[PDB]
Amino acid sequence: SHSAQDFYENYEPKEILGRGVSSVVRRCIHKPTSQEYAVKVIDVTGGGSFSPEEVRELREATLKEVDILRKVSGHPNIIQLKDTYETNTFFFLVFDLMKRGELFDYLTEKVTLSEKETRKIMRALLEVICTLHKLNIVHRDLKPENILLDDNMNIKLTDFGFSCQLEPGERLREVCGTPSYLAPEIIECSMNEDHPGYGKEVDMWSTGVIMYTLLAGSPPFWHRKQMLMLRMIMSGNYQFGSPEWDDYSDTVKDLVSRFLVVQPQNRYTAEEALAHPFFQQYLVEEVRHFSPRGKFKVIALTVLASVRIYYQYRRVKPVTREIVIRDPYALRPLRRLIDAYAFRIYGHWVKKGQQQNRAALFENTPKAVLLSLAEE
Amino acid sequence: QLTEEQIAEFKEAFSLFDKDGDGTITTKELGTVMRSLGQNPTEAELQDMINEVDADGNGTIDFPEFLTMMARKMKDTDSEEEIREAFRVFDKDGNGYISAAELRHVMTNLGEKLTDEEVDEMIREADIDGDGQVNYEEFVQMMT
Amino acid sequence: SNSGVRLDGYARLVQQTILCHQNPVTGLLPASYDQKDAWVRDNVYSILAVWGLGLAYRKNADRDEDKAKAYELEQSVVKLMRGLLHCMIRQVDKVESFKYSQSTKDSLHAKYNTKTCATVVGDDQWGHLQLDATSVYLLFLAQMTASGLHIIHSLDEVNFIQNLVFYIEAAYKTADFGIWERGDKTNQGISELNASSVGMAKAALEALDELDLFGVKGGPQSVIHVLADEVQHCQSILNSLLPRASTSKEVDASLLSVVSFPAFAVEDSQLVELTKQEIITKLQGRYGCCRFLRDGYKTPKEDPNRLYYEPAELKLFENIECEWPLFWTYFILDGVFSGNAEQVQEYKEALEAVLIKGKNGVPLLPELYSVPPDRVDEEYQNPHTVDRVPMGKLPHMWGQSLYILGSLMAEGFLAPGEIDPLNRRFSTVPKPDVVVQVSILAETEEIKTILKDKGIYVETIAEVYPIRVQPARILSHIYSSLGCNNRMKLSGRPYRHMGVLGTSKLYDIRKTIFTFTPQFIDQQQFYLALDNKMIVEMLRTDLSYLCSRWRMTGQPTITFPISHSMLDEDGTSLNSSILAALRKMQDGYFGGARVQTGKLSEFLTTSCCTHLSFMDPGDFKALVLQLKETSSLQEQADILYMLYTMKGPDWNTELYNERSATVRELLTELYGKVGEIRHWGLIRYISGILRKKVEALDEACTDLLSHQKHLTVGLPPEPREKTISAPLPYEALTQLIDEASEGDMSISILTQEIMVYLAMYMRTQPGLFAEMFRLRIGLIIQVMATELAHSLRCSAEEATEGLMNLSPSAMKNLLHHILSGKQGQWQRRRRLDGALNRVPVGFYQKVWKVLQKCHGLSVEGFVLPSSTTREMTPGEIKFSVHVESVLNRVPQPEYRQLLVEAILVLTMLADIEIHSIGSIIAVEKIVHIANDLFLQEQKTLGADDTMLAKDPASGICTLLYDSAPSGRFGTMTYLSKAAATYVQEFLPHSICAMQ
Repeated sequence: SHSAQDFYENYEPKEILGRGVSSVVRRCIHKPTSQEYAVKVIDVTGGGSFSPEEVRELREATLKEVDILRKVSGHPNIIQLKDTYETNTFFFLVFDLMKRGELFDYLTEKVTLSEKETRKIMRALLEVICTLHKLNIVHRDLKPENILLDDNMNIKLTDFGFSCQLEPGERLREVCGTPSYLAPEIIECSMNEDHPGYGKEVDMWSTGVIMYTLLAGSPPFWHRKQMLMLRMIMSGNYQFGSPEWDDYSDTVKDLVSRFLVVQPQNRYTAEEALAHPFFQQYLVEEVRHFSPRGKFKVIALTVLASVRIYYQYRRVKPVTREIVIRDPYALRPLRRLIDAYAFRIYGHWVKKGQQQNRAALFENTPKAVLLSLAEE
Repeated sequence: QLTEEQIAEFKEAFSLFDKDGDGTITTKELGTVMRSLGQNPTEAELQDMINEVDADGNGTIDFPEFLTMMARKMKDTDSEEEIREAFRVFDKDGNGYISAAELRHVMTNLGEKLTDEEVDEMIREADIDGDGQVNYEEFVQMMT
Repeated sequence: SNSGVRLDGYARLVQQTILCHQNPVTGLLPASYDQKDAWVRDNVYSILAVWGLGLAYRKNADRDEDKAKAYELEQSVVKLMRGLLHCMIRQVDKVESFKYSQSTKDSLHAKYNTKTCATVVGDDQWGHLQLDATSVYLLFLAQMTASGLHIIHSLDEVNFIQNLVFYIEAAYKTADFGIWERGDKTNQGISELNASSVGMAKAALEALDELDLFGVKGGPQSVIHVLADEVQHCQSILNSLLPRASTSKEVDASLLSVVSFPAFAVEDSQLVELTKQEIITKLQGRYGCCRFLRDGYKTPKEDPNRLYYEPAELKLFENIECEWPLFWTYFILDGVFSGNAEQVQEYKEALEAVLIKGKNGVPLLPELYSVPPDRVDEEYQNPHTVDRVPMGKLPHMWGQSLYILGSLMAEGFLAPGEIDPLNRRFSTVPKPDVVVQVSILAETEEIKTILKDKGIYVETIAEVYPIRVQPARILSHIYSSLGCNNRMKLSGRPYRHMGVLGTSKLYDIRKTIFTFTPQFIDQQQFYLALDNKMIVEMLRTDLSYLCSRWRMTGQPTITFPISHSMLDEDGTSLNSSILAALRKMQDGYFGGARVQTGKLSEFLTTSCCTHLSFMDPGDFKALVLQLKETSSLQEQADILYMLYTMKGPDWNTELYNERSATVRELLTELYGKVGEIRHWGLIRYISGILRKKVEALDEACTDLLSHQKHLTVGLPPEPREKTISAPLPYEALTQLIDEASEGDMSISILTQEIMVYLAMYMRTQPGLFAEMFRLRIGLIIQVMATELAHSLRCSAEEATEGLMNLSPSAMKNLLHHILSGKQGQWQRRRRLDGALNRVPVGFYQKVWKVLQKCHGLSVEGFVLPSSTTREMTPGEIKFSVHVESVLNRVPQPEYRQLLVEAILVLTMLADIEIHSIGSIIAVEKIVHIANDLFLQEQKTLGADDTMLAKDPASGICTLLYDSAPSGRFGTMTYLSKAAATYVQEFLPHSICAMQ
C-alpha cells in the first residue's frame, strides 16, 4: 500500500520464473530473514499502450481481487498474499512460492493419472469449494492451469481475479471463461435473457469435467467448430469409449455421472459429494453389532472374496504375439506405450486455448465416408 | 448405491480378513488366510495377486481397494462359478448340504470364537424349510 | 630454531632439484630430460617454489646471511623473468602481424632455445599456438610486481607489454592447439577452442587493470590500460562451457588449474563442486589420474615411431590411460588453500605412497606409470586392478615445484595472503546490486518544449558548455593511439567496436569532461535503429546487462538524447512508446534494474572518472538525363544500381554541372529521402549496393557455435550449402556469406538479420532450440515465405514481396511464432516438422541401441552398417551427423517424418523380444506394408475411391498424412503391425516375446 521505497529496500528481485499476457513472475528474497517468495508484478499502463479508462479499470479490478482475497486468507490450501506494494505504474503482489508448475505440465508428462492421486486431489478440491461456498464466495474460474503443485503433492487454488461476492437472492447474468468449461446455464442465459441466472452451483460442472479429463485423458466435450461444441454441450450426450473405460471401478463412473447433471437442482453438492462411498475410509471401531444374518453375510462375503481373488489373478492373458499382429490396441501396456511415445513425439503442439488441445491427438473415430455427415 | 449396513458389513469382513489390525492385508496375512481354508499358493502367486489387485507396486492392500473389488458386478457365469467354489469350500463333505457342525468347523478354521447355541440359532434363522439344511436356491438368494 | 632447520632443508632440496640447471647468462632452465629446449609454461611454473622460499626468508631474516639469501633468490627470479622476456621481445614482427587477422603462421614460437635465444624449428614443424602460456606468464609477472620484485627497467618494454595485451585479448574467439600440443581429441591437429585457454586469459587481463610496473615511484604514464568487455565475454564463455573442456572432450583434468590455486576465474560455486566431483568419479585411478579418455601416449601400441594416429582407436586406447600424478598434487594445494585440512591429509598420505626415492634420499615425482605390455587383457575386464611400472622421464620440475610449494605452505611458514597480494581468493563473495544513473538531453529547443509540455524537465545540448557529447566511434578511434611506437614498428591498438561497459564511465581529456552515447542509436551503420520498439528492447537489455555485472567502482552513467527521428509523423509529439519508456524510467523501476534520473551536475560528484594521459602533447549521358527527369524510388534505385554495376563504381555522373556528384554520393543521399517514408521495400535494396555490414557479427556467430550447434549458409542443394563448424574472422565470414548468397544480394542482408535475431533470442530463452541440432538459414527463409503465402493465400512472389516489406519487429514476431510451433492441419504440421527436422530428445541413443542388435538399417540402397557402433559413442557428434545424413536422402519432409516414426516404433518394439535379427531392416518396406494394410482396412469399411486418393510422386494415401498420431485408428498401430510382420518374416519360426 505504501511507497515503492519500502519494497525497493525490503525485497531483492531475482531471475524470471514465468511469463504472462502482461505480467511476469520473478523470485524475491526477504532481507530481514532470506525467505523465498514469488512476486506478481503488474504494469497498469500496459507499457504505455492503454487508454486511461483501461488503466483505471485494471486498477479497480486488481483492488477488488486483492480485497476479496484478503477475507479468504487462512485456509491451508489457498494462495497466501504476504505483502503488497503499489505505485502509479506497478502493483507488486508477494505470494508463497511453489516449486513446480501447474497441473498442465504434470498431465502432459504423465499422459494420464491413476485413482490414488485423483482421490486426494478431488478431496482437497471439494473441501476448498465447500469452504468457499460457505463463505458465500464463488470462483467460476476452476481450470487445471489454475492449480499449483508443491514437492509433497500439495495443491492450492489461485487466480481469484474472476471471483466475486454473491448477495443472497441475486442471480448473475454474465458470461466468462473458456467455452469448454461453460455450464449449460451460462449458455442458456447468454442466448436467452429470460433465464434467472446460475449459481453457487455452476461450480460443480467444472469439477466434474476436471475429473473426467483427469481420468479419461481427454475433455468430454470438444470439437473443431465452436457451434458444434456448444450444440453438443447443450444436448449433453457424454459417452465412454469402448477400449478406454474397461479397467475402472463402477463407483468412479457413478460419481462422475452424478457430478454432470443437466438439471441444476439435481446436481450433487460438495457436502453430498464428500459422503460418497468412493471416499469412504475407516480407522478404528468396535461397535459393530447385528443379528445372525449379519454374521452369515460377513462370513459369506469373506469366503467369496478369498475365492474370487485367485480367479481374478488367473484371468490374466499372455503376450499373444499373434494378437499383437492382429490388434495391439487391446492390450493395456501396448496402448500406454503408444500414447506415451506419440505424446513425446508431438508434445510441443499442446497449449492453452480451444485451437490446440489434448483431444486433438487421439483419433478414436473410424475415419471413412462417415466423416461426410458433420452437421446441418 | 450402497447403504450404512453394507458399509458396516464390508468393514467387518475387512477387519476379520486382517488378523492383526495394522491397516493393510499384508502378504503374510494373505498367505495365512489362504492356508487356513486348505490352499497353498506360492510366494510368486501371492506377489502376482497383490500386484494385480493393487494399482501400483507398493505390495499392500487398503480399504478402498477392498471396497472397489467387492462392489464389482460379476454377472452370472463368473458369479455362478464363484458361488459354486464358495459352496465347495463350505461343502467339504460330499453330501451337498450345510449342517451346524460344518458351519462351526468353518468358523473355527476362519478364527471365530462362537458357541454351539449361537451357531444353532444362526442356522435355524437362515433355514426356511426347517429341515436343518440349506439348498442352492436359499444360498444364492441370501447372497444378496 | 626448528623453523631455521626446516628452511635450510627446503633450501637444500630446492638447490639440489631445480637451481642446479639454471643455465647462467640466459637464466632459462632446460625443459627436463636430454631434450635441450625451453618450454615457456614449465619455466614459469618452476619459479614459484623459489619465490615462496625467498618470501618466507625475507620476513624472518633479520640477519646479514638471511639478507644475502633472500637477495640472491630475488635476483635469480628477476634474471629468469628478464631472460624469458628477451625471447618474446626479440619477435616483435610476429606480434605485429598477429595483431591483424588470426593465423598460425604469424604466431610466436612455443619452444625457444638455449644460449643466444634463437629459433630451433620452423613454422611448419610444431604447434605454435598456446594462449595459456603467455596468459600465465603475464599473470605471474603482475603478481610478482606487487610483491616488490622489479622486473621492468626500460620504458620501451611498457609499449611491448601493451601490444602483447592486445595479442591475447581475443582469446574468447580464437582457436588454439591446446595445452597438450595435440589439437583436438584425435591426432592430425585441427585448431579448436578450449575452456582452459580462455580461463587462463581472463585472469591475466584483470590483474593488469591498473598495476604500474615502476612500483611506488612511477609516473603519469606507467600503468597498463585494459578494457572490461573482453573480461565479461570470457566469463560468459567459461560459464557456458564450464562442465566440458571442449566440444570433443567430455572432461579434462586441466580444468583443475583454472578452478584451483592458479588464476581463480569461476563463479557459481556449485559449478566448482560439480566439476570436482565429476573429475574425481571419472578420472580417479590407483596411482594417479588420466588427462582425458582415450589418450594413447606411452602405450605398448600406437607404434611410437609414428604420428598422425590412424582412425583405428576402436579399443586399442580404452582403459589403459597410464597416469598423471600432477592432478593429484594439485588437489593438496587446492584443499589447503581455502579451508580444507582432512582432505589435505588424505591426499598427502595417498601421494606419499607413489613416491620414488633416488640419490641422496630426496623426494622425486615420476611422470607416469605404464601398464605392463603382457597384462593387457585382464585390465579390459578388471579396470584399475593390474599393477603398473614407471615409464618416461622423471625429472619433473613442474610437479616437484608444485609439491614443494604445497608442503611449505602447509607447514605454516607462509600464509595464503602473501602469494596472492591482489586478493584473488575472494571471487566467490556475492555482490548485492548496483544503481543505474540515466540522463536525458534534448537535441533542440522544440524537443525541450515538447518534453516540458508533458511534465518532463530536461536541458538542451547547449547550456552545458563545460561538458561535451559525441558518438562512440570517436572514442574508438581515439583509443587507436595507445602504446604506439615508431622506432620499434608498433601500430598500437587496432580499431574495434565499443560496448556499453566502456561508454558508461566518464572520461577526462586535457582538463575537460566528455560523455559518449551508446552505440545502438547510430543510424549511419544499419536501419535497426529506425524502429522505436527495437530501441526500447535494446535499451532494456542494455540496462539489465549493465546492472548485472558492473564490476567497476562508482555508479554508471547513460546518456540517451532524443533525436528528431523519435517524433511522430506530424513532428509535434514524441511517440507513445518513447513516452511510456521515459515515464517508466522514473519512479526507480524500468526493465529489470533501478534507474534514477537527474542532471549531469549532480552526477559529476559521484561517478567513475578516467584520466587519459597518452593523449597529452609530446550513351550514359542519356541515362543520366533519364535518371534526373524520372521520378519514383523504384526507377531511381534501378537506374542507380545499373549505373553502378556498369560504369559507376566511383565514376562521376556529372548530374550537377557545379558539383561533381558520384554514384556513391547520390546513393548515400537517397537514404535521407527513403528514411522519411519508412518504405521497407528499397531501404534493404540500397543497403545491398553499399554492402553495409553489421558490427559484432563474429561475436554472435561465436555465441551460437558455443552452444554445441552447427551453422549453415546457402540455400539447398549441395555443394552450394556450406558448414561453419569453427569460428572465422570477420572478413572470412563476410566473404563466405557473399559467396553463398550468390548475386541475390538481399539474401545476405536477410541472413545477417536472422543471425542477429537468433543470437539475441538465444541468451534470453535458451530453451526453444531443443530438439534441434543443425540450423539452416535457407530452410528457415523458405519456411517463412511458405507460411506467409499460405496465410495470405497469394503467389510465392507476392509472399516474398510482403516479407521484404515487414518491419524488423514483424520479422522478430514471425520468427518467434515459427520457433514456438504455434485435410490441411496434420499435413501442414508434418511438413513443418520435417522442414526443421525436429527430432526427439533421445533419438540417437535409441538408434544406437537397436543397431546394437542388428546388422544395419538400409534406406533405399544406402546402408548404415552396425560396425560404426564400436567406432563411435552416442555422445559424439560424428554419429549424429552420419545418422542425419542417412536420414536426409529422401527430399520429401513427410517421408522423413514417417521414417522417424517407423524407427521409433521399431525401437520401442525391439525391447519386448529377446533375440538378434541378424539381418538388415528396410524402413520403406515397413511403411509400404502399413500403407497397404490401412488401404485394405479402409476399403473393407466401405469408403469410396475419392477418399482413398494416391500421391503424385510418393505412393502413399493422402489421408495417411492427415491421420492423427495416436488412437485406435492412428498411424502408430499400422506401423507397429507392419514392423511386427516384417520381423516375423525374418525370424526362426518363433518370437518368444515376453516382458
